Amino acid sequence: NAKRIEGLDSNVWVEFTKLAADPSVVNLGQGFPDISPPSYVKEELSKAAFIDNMNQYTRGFGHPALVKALSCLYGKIYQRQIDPNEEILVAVGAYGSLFNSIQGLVDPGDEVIIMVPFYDCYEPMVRMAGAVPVFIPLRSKPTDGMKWTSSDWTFDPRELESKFSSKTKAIILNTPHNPLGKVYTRQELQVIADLCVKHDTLCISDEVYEWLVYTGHTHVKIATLPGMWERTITIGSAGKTFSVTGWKLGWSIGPAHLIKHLQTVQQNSFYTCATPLQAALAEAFWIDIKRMDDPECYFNSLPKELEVKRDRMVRLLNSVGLKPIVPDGGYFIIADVSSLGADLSDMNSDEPYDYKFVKWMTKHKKLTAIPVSAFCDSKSKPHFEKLVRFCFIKKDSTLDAAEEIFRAWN
Amino acid sequence: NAKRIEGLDSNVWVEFTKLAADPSVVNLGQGFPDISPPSYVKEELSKAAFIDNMNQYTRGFGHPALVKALSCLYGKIYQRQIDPNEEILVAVGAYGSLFNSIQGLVDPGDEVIIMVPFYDCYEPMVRMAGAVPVFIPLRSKPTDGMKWTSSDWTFDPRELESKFSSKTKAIILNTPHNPLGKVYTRQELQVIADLCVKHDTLCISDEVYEWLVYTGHTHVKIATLPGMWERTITIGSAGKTFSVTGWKLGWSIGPAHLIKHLQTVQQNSFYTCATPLQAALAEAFWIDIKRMDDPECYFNSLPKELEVKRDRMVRLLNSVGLKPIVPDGGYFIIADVSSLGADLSDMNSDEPYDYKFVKWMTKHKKLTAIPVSAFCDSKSKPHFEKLVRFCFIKKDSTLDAAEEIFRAWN
Repeated sequence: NAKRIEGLDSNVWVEFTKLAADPSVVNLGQGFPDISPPSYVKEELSKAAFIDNMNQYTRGFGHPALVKALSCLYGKIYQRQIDPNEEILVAVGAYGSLFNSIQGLVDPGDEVIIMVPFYDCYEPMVRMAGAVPVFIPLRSKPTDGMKWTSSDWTFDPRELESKFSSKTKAIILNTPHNPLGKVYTRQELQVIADLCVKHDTLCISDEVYEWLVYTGHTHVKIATLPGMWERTITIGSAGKTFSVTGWKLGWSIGPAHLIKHLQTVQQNSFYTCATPLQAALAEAFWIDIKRMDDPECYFNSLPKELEVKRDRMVRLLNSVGLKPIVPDGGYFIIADVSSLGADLSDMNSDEPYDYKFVKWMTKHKKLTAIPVSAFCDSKSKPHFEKLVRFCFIKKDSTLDAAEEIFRAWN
Repeated sequence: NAKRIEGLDSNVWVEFTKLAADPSVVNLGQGFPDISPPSYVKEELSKAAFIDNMNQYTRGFGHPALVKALSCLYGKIYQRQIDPNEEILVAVGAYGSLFNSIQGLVDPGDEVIIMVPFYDCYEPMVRMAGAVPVFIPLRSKPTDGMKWTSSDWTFDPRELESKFSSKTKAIILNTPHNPLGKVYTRQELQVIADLCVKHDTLCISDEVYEWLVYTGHTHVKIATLPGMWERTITIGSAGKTFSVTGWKLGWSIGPAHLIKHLQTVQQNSFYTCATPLQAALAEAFWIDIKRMDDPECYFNSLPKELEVKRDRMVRLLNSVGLKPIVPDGGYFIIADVSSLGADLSDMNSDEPYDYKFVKWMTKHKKLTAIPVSAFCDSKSKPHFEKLVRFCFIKKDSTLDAAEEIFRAWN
């Protein structure tokens, strides 16, 4: 195997799917919606499938109708003109976008800052570019009194400074955050922008859950903050925008001198994406660009729908003294499990507690989730290993089944 | 802009798509079927669209139905039990497969051998892995007196042998060849396997047009030669197979200890591929696999529709003094251009003769084509720049419109 990939062959995120394969279990694990996508997203596929051209190659950098749509959606959010051809790159997921960003922008020996826990591909994505990932964790503050929330987690600004050096090339920001659910604040974003400008680094901002933010919170885009347009790549996703995780396209959006470089990675990698998916996506974005101010719009209705289910899931969790972190955004909830009956002394690896715990819960209670340590670097895992992550972008009947389970815990 | 991508951002093909700016030209340049896809290919895409589960994530290394069908198709071909999870990987086109193969197997400073002219990604992919492309031209043999054909082009075994050394990681082999349309012979495939075996190198084999062989030729897979299974990666295409160029789905078939490395690249790049494209393809495949021996099998009915379009195209090319090279396979025809009017004083700013001619024929005849020099290392262009590539996977209307142009060529 070539050197750029030594020790990056880690899938336990296969195991977590072995686990869940047994069909009398309730899968609250991987981030797999089981609600219907919006009809008209399905309709538009079918319609693109019957148009010959749409089954043939389109533009490398993104189907013109898709980037036209994007440029006008994000145009509105940025409060500024976004240039469909030079400032957008369409890629294979947000996943490929992160890859474009890092591969196009990051060199052997460079430092990339990663806030722990992270979406798990950041790390390995950095090591493959031959760069040094540099970790700093989220830490929790005292509560309000009532609930534990996503907002109760933050970073220490001074600790953050201390991470930047002449070697820092970039920092990777994920907001809404996976797995926390944290929606960053304008104060929290301005500490990070301060340092990127102060230090002339980039920022890769992974905002695929931009629409999924709940009440009391707001998505702010660090790329809109003074000095950051020039230095930010902001990445979005079809899959999370429209609950069609299987469509795998996403977008990078930022300046031409940066999206230049992303563009060359894509050109020399896979070249182009699928045409019908993009054609149909572009229609969906249109269907939904035009009603932004209505609640019929998917950008509004979805998060309204998911908030109810978030709340139903905290309660469920609470009802066994799993200790939930009410998230501000996205569609995962994390729960401390330690106050339950530590039950695992007779499982005899040295996997972290949460792997062992999630295994136990899978065996005994018939529910799976994701151990938070999966989202952590190795020196980081012990500070996170009583934490376990559940996903709620599910249909009632699934939350029903899980309701069934939690009721009969003891 | 990362060192890995230093100058790798030239896309001469943006400029070509400029010439295929209508103003009403018959566009014979780029591999862009404008026949319709098979009707059931389209049918299954929509069926898929309406199933909710086929819009969500699937096996990262390949939709399971799909790797099942690949395994059963290619096991029929290889004469062997091919393991659908460990010997296949589904990637974003052949294009992504090559990328996988190179990134996951080639190190900085390895040498990779490439046949000129070559599908034009080969060079930048190798260069992006920091390896050194080593080139060796295809050369003409005396013709049989009657016609120029792709098999009048071959390699010198002794020249090839001398390109191997101890830095050679691999040779990239493409058959049927793009752009010659050459179907490598057993004898030629044998010389490569000898050198691979004796030198312990890999062969990455690009066989996307593998079903497009015309009368008097068979596709033989080097991976099936004694000793080549263990050293070969062999790549196929949904785009080329089903005439759906915009679906960008390809696959690598080969031994576990090689696939795992491609799997690793794929897992740290794009991860999973569109569920719905892959659901539908699987069913496209099953449909054709059950009629392999029948003339309705798309695998049989396509080459045969095409041979006729080819022979139509040779006539037309001859009609007009463009000396064509009848291809044994694939759907491009190359034509020697040298002996018309040379006619190009408007220009000769000396970028390559073929480019100037393609520009001319666009302006004055409203036919576009692709200058073969564009598939050549810089040191090779002079040997190939009177050569021009035309595409013939075209509907009758389109070839019709081509007749009117050659017919009027005079």
